[PDB]
Amino acid sequence: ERHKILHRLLQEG
Amino acid sequence: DLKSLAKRIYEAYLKNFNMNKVKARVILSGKASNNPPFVIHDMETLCMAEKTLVAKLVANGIQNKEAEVRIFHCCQCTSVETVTELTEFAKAIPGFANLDLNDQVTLLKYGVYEAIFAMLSSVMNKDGMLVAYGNGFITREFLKSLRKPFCDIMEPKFDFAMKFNALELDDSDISLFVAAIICCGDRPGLLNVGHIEKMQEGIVHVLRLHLQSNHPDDIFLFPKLLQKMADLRQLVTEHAQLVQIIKKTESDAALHPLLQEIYRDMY
Ligand SMILES: C/C(=C/C(=O)c1ccccc1)N[C@@H](Cc1ccc(OCCc2nc(-c3ccccc3)oc2C)cc1)C(=O)O
Repeated sequence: ERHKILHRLLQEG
Repeated sequence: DLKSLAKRIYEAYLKNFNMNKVKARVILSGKASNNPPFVIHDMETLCMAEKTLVAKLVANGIQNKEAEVRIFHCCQCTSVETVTELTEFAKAIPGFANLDLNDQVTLLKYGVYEAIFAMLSSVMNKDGMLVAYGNGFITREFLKSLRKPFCDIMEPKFDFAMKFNALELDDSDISLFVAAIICCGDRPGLLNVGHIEKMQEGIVHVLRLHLQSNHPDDIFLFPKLLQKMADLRQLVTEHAQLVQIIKKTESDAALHPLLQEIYRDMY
């Protein structure tokens, strides 16, 4: 899983 | 009522996406002023196209890395950008930004590709599809002339797109449809199931009513689309499988980290 990038992209950009 | 929602979602859509059905159809037939797409129908024309699209895949050892991997890379790029526009679109969705971030990155994980192949149908026709923002056009025939399994990847997308484009949906239908696919309250690992569901009921309803007035004559279009949601789901499954193969029987075609985690523990 992790998804460290999908998180970084939901913040604001 | 929820109609101010329909327009809400549609505005976010028109903003977050660079290419849309409207432009796609004008390009894929209609010259008008000018700018007829360069056709990549074989290896020569492929290299001709890359020569411009890189100065990176034309003079960097990549000018001669199997064509299948070069292409796999360009599609990879389109996914990354689209997954990116897809994230903003979802956040601009009433309710999405109020959910737990983990449920967000859960809806995006399972709906992102269903969305991709849906919107990609817009730029496809029975003979091929637009590439590079509508500047190029790669033939359906050239893609099946590749070695396996690369030659088996798009054919299913073309069959789905031909049946899907017959429904003649426009951009407004697609925005709601895409929101409906993304806000699916049946995804795995979903924490706050309860809410995501009602959210779904909302947009689906809105969509039902929208198609009902926008396409009064296609009568059973809403149910047709419901079926196409399930179709997209299976297409994704098949595509993901198709990639796992390559990924381990074609070490030269690596996947972008963003896409790496989406596929990662998917189906
Ligand atoms: C990683 C990956 C590979 C994949 O699907 C493939 C590889 C090899 C052969 C056939 C298919 N596919 C994606 C999902 C995807 C995105 C975009 C897309 O079309 C985008 C349109 C487009 N643009 C070009 C192109 C542009 C410039 C030079 C050469 C080719 O080609 C295509 C099909 C098709 C499919 C995924 O798993 O994330």
